[PDB]
Amino acid sequence: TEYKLVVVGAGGVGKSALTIQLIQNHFIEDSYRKQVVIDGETCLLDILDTAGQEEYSAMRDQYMRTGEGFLCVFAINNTKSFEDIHHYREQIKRVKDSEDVPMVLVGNKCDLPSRTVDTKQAQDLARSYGIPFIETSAKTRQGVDDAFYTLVREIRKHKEKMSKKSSTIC
Ligand SMILES: Nc1nc2c(ncn2[C@@H]2O[C@H](COP(=O)(O)OP(=O)(O)O)[C@@H](O)[C@H]2O)c(=O)[nH]1
Ligand SMILES: *C/C=C(/C)CC/C=C(\C)CCC=C(C)C
Repeated sequence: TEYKLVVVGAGGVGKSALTIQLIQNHFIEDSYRKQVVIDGETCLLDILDTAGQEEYSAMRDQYMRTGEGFLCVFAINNTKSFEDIHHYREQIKRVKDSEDVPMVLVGNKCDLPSRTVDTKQAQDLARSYGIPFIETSAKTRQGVDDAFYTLVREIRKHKEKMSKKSSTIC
């Protein structure tokens, strides 16, 4: 089953470090296909890190149109990046013309000792949007698989609910 995952969020939150951790297992390509088993389903993940494409209107429009699920990433040490989440969610909702888009809120760099965003205010925001919240470190790999696999589960849920031989001569 093919799932198209898009990683969005402010410059510097660890969107690239997260994608590279998931794919290559350590801490210039945009889009990558990785094959994985999740809850016993054989999955082909098409993952776009939006770091390069975000600044181009037509690219942004296109990855929001074709994207099936969105990791919305902020850094727990960057309040501005937490405030930016609502802008990303509002763009994705407008481009899809939908209220029901698979999304996971991700608070990255949880390995840092220097937090400026309370877990509670992130938990409250996720609840207000009706979406899962995951704390990750691309550095230590904490929560990384959980964050991507949760988003696959959200796309799976969305498809589960979303759901003639003819004659040419006659
Ligand atoms: N300590 C720590 N640093 C991180 C983490 N993720 C990314 N970084 C660093 O933060 C910076 C921005 O990462 P990058 O993946 O390029 O950000 P992007 O612009 O969102 O792709 C880089 O210097 C990374 O090494 C993390 O989980 N913990
Ligand atoms: C759907 C209509 C047709 C253009 C073809 C109908 C088939 C014909 C004339 C012959 C069929 C042959 C047998 C039933 C033996």
